[PDB]
Parts: sequence; C-alpha cells; structure tokens
Amino acid sequence: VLSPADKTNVKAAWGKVGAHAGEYGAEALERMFLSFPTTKTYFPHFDLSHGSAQVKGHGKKVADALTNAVAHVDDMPNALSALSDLHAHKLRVDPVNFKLLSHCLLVTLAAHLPAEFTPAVHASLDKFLASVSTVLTSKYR
Amino acid sequence: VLSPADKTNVKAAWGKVGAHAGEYGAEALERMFLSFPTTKTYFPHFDLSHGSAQVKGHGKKVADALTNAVAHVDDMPNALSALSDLHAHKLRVDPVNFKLLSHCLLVTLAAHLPAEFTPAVHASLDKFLASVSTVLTSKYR
Amino acid sequence: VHLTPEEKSAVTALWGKVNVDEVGGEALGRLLVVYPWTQRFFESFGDLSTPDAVMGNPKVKAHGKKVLGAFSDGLAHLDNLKGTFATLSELHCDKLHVDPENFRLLGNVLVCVLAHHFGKEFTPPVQAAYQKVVAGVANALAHKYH
Amino acid sequence: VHLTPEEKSAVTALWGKVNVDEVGGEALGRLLVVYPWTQRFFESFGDLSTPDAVMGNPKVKAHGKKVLGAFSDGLAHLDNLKGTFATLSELHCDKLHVDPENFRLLGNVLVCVLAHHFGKEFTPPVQAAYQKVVAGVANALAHKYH
Ligand code: HEM
Ligand code: HEM
Ligand code: HEM
Ligand code: HEM
Repeated sequence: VLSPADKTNVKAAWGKVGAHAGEYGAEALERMFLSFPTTKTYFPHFDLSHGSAQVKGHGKKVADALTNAVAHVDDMPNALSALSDLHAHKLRVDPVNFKLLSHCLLVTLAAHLPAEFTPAVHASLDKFLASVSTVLTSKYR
Repeated sequence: VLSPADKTNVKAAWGKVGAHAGEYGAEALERMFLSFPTTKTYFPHFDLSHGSAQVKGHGKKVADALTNAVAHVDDMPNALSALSDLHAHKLRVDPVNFKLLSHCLLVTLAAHLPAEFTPAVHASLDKFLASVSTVLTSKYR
Repeated sequence: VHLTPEEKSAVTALWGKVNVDEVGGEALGRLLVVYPWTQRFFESFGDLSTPDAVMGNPKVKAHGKKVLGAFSDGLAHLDNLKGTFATLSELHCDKLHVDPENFRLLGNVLVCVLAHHFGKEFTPPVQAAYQKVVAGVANALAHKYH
Repeated sequence: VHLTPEEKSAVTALWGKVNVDEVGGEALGRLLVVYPWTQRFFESFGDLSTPDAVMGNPKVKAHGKKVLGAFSDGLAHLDNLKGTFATLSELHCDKLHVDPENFRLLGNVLVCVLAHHFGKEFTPPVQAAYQKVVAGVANALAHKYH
C-alpha cells in the first residue's frame, strides 16, 4: 500500500499538527467550499455562518480519523471502514472531494510548518492523503 | 509495482495480439491523433497519408516494447529506459499522451478479443498500461 | 463537437445498429469493473461486485439506456450541448455532486464497447467521432460547474 | 474568475507583498518535488533531482518569475483570460504539447506556497480567490485545446 519514509514525514507533520488538528480540519473544509465551488452543489445542511459549532466538531472528527490513519497507516484498510460506510452508504461523497480538502489541509499545514513543500513532505502528504482517500473509498471491507 | 493476476490477463490478451501487435500499435497512434486532437499540436514530422510506411514501423516498435513490458512486467524499470530516454531527453512527450494511445490499444484489442472489458482484463490493461507509462516515465534509471 | 458529415455518418450509422441496452450495459459495466470511484454508486445498481453481477445487472443496463439515450439526444441535436443536457448537468450536480471525472471515464469507455460490439467496423475516425460527441457530453454535464 | 472586490483586495494585496522569484521558485519547486510528469522537463531546469537542487535552482526561480508574471497579467486584466494568455496557450501547445493537467497542478501548488510564505494572512477566501484566478489561468493555457 505505502512506503517507510512517507510515514516518517506524516508523523513529523502530524506531530506539529497536535491539538491544532481539529482547527486545520475545520479550515480545510471551509477552504474546500470556497476554493472548489462544486462542493456547495452537494446541498450541505451546514450553516457556514462564521465560527460554526458544527464545523469545529466535524473538523475534530476528520482530524481524529487522520490521527487514526497516522496510527495505523499500513493497517487502516478496515480502521476507516465506518467512514467509508458513511461516504459511500450515505451521501455518495465523491472521493475526488477528498483530494480538494487534502490540498486544503496541506495548505493550512504549510501556514504553520517549516516548509511543508519538501520532496519528502509534499510527495508524502499528497500520496498519504491519496491512501487515506483509497482506504475511505474501500469496498464492503 | 504490480499484481500477479494482472500479468495473466496481459499475457492472455497479448497472446491473441501475437503478429497483430504492430498493426494495433499503428492503429492506436492514428486513433490517438483523431480521438485526442491535442497530439496534432506536437507538430509530428509524420505524413499520416493513409497506409503510412512510418506508422506500421513505429507500430511494430511500440508493440515490441509492449512485448518487452509483458516479458519483464515486474522487471521492466530499466528495460524501457531507452524509450524513457527518448520520450524525456527528446521531444518531452507528456506521459498523459501514453494514456490516450493505451485507451486506443484497449479499443483495438476489444475489436478482436472475446470481451476485453472484464474486471480482470480491463482493470489489468488499464493498470498495466499505467505501469508501462510509469516505467517509460522513470528518471535517469 | 460539430463532426464532419462523413464522421457523423460513421458514428450515427454505428449508433443506428447499436444495441442501446447491451452496449449500455457493457459501457457502464466496462467502467464499473475497473473498481473506480463510480463503484461508490454500486448500491443503486444493486449488482456490480463480480463480472457476472455487473454485466447481467438489469439496473446497469437500464441506467446504460438513460446515459446513452442522452448521448443520442446529443447526435440528434449537436446544435445544443448546453440546453438538451442542462437538466442532466443539474441532476449531475445540484442532486448528485458526483465528480465529472466519472463522466469523462464513462464517455471514454463507451467508445471502447462500440469497437468491441462492431470490431469489423470500428474505424480510426468513427472512434474519434464518438469521442468528439462524448467529450461534448462530459463538458455538457460539467457545464453547471461554471 | 471575476472575484468579489474584498476577495480581489485579499489576493492582490497578498500579491503586492509576494516575493515573485522566491514564491515562484517555491511554487515551481513544490510542484517539481512530487516527482510528477513535470519532472520530464528537469533538463531545461538543469537542477531538480534533490530538494536543495530544485529549491536553489536559478532556472526554477526564473521560470517561476515567468509563470507568476503571467498570473499577475491575470490579476491586472481579468477582463481578458482569452487574449492576454493566448501567446502562452500557443507556446503551451503549438511548441510545447505538455498536458494542461500540469498547469492545474502548478496552479493548485501556487496557492499553497503563498499560504506558507504568508501563513498569518492565508484566509479561507484568499486561497480560494487565488484558486479562481488560477483555475482561470489553467483554462486560459488550455484554451488552444478547443
Ligand atoms: C480527510 C478525509 C475525511 C475524513 C477522515 C472524514 C471523517 C469524517 C467523520 C469521522 C465524520 C463523522 C461521522 C462518522 O463517525 O463517520 C464525517 C462526517 C461527514 N463527512 Fe467526512 N471525512 C473526510 C472527507 C470528507 C469529504 C471529502 C467530504 C465531502 C465534502 C466529507 C463530508 C462529510 C459530511 C457531509 C459528513 C456528515 C456531517 C455530520 O456529521 O452530520 N467528508 N467525516
Ligand atoms: C505505449 C507506449 C509507447 C512505447 C512502448 C513507445 C515506443 C517507442 C519506440 C520503441 C520508439 C522508437 C525509437 C526507440 O528505439 O526508442 C518510439 C518512437 C517515437 N515515439 Fe513512442 N512509444 C510509446 C508511447 C509514445 C507516446 C505517448 C508518444 C506521443 C505521441 C510517442 C511518440 C513517439 C515519437 C514521436 C517517436 C519518434 C518517431 C521516430 O521513430 O522517428 N510514443 N516510441
Ligand atoms: C457522461 C455520461 C452520462 C450521461 C450522459 C448520463 C445521463 C443520465 C440520464 C439521462 C439520467 C436520467 C435523467 C432523469 O431521469 O432525469 C441519469 C441518471 C443518473 N446518473 Fe448519469 N449519465 C452519465 C454518467 C454518469 C456516471 C459516470 C455516473 C456515476 C458516477 C452517473 C450517475 C447517475 C445517477 C446516480 C443517476 C440517477 C439519479 C436519479 O434519477 O435518482 N451518471 N444519467
Ligand atoms: C499554469 C501556470 C503557468 C503559466 C501561467 C505559465 C507561463 C509561462 C510563461 C509566461 C512563459 C514564457 C513565455 C514567453 O517567453 O513567451 C513560460 C514558458 C515555459 N513554460 Fe510555462 N507556465 C505555466 C505552467 C507550466 C508548467 C506546469 C510547465 C511544465 C510542464 C511549463 C513549461 C514551460 C516551458 C517548457 C517553457 C519554456 C518555453 C520556451 O520559451 O522555450 N509551464 N511559461
């Protein structure tokens, strides 16, 4: 599924993400709505009324599921299955959307980390978020 | 790099491709020019004047390099290197073009094979031609 | 799109013999069996998880009839590609956000099954002629993404 | 594209402080270091094969100045996006067939380095505002693919 050095660059990035994880998830969603107008076509039931209590909570959940991906990055095929069963068995959330929010994360991470755009960190976080996508878009298992 | 069953579906397809390999390469190129007009933007030095002596010869070479990929499908990283050194060190041939000609092959193969669109054969030939791309688009090695 | 009259004759006469339910079942089948992002809709198809499941699925054949019936509304009205498909471009965002990358693949895949089903007739320009209508169809469903 | 006046103020004032050579070196660097299809042009850059190679390459910085200088010709003339870029859309096909998938990535990547370089100022709409100009820029270079 993945490589050894990519995990190290993810664990390093996610280590400075720390408690900020939920805020970067929240920002990455708001960013995806603004920076890819097509996601407003999903008819979100959310308010997006600035400072939104639902976006910070969803942000923490997306972030904790990213922590779960970091904790299990070669072992996550079933550990994100409840989130696959969400994005598939409800709403039909296209995995192409994931790439947009993931760009939005990479950007927000770059707003706080040393470079974030190195070969080791950019190739890693693009292909790691791509495997988080691949595993969120698994079948029945 | 790849999977075991994909090789079997490639070897099966390429087995009925046989002597027709060069003609399917030739057709796949002409098809890519017509079906993806952007390749005419490469300013080809070729004539494309029907029955072209250069397209049948290039077709046989593309096809023999596909035979070389089939013969070495997990061992080709350097065996297509002369063709990488072509597509990179000359003309800058974008690997996105490869996907277009590969669709064009899959189509021409389907015009002669039983289904060609099975899960085992379509997933295989899409991801095999994608690895032929990945290996034609290797670095210095 | 706007094909040349000989290209139009080639694509529309291949359409004229086309088995819309079975070329549609096998177009939509051919796409679905790569296990791509369109497999997320496998629950509305009800069968896809195996070759025999997707190829024999009455819902993949029926949905095949709808996607290709619209493709034919294309070949009947190529002067539109902005109004004939607009209800589809709406469906395929305002109710189904589902990314148009998926439409590009269905399109590409359609040309392939036609060349399977009519492999003695699959000429270099007929497949491209198909692709010009198809690239139109994907751009038309994607219009609502302005 | 056609951003709202507050969005325009945000993107163009972030442009107004932008280090065009170093944000350009790091935009083009950020793209090049994923080892994507744009690495096939590494021979014209002359350095890319390592982090220090691409980030310090005078040719990646200089080419960064050209791509982003054109992006600024965008923010100066958003009423065009069809004539200001047309010589580039020509260069980027009629002399460089190089696929516009590559332009979409450079574009996306550009917004990211701006948010690195000005991370205290990288607002949710400023990055999207960038992306609206950028998606315009990629569509403008892709215009010649009609
Ligand atoms: C970075 C990858 C993502 C992760 C890890 C993730 C994680 C989650 C989690 C943990 C939940 C809460 C419910 C549950 O326990 O399953 C959730 C809800 C949701 N997700 Fe995601 N998600 C991701 C990507 C996406 C994408 C691409 C979209 C599309 C815009 C999306 C849209 C939603 C929506 C609409 C909900 C339901 C809101 C609610 O809680 O009522 N997610 N996601
Ligand atoms: C299916 C993958 C492909 C294979 C296996 C392949 C193979 C070859 C081979 C063997 C040659 C002859 C020279 C040599 O020995 O290196 C060649 C020439 C060439 N290829 Fe490809 N090729 C492929 C894809 C492409 C693509 C995507 C294009 C772009 C349209 C392309 C354009 C050319 C051109 C322009 C030449 C030079 C013509 C000449 O022989 O003077 N090739 N290729
Ligand atoms: C690009 C070729 C395609 C065309 C022209 C097309 C056309 C159509 C048509 C004509 C309908 C029915 C319209 C109606 O009842 O008002 C439809 C429905 C639908 N299509 Fe497509 N389609 C295409 C591609 C796709 C793809 C690839 C997907 C999957 C990702 C998709 C998913 C759907 C769904 C889910 C429905 C059912 C919506 C409903 O009525 O509840 N289509 N399509
Ligand atoms: C989407 C953002 C981009 C813009 C706006 C852009 C703009 C430019 C500009 C202004 C020039 C010089 C024009 C001239 O001298 O007449 C140029 C040259 C060039 N660009 Fe881009 N570019 C972009 C993306 C790319 C990408 C991603 C690639 C690589 C795949 C690329 C490859 C080239 C090459 C090879 C040249 C040099 C051609 C020559 O003059 O010999 N550009 N670019």
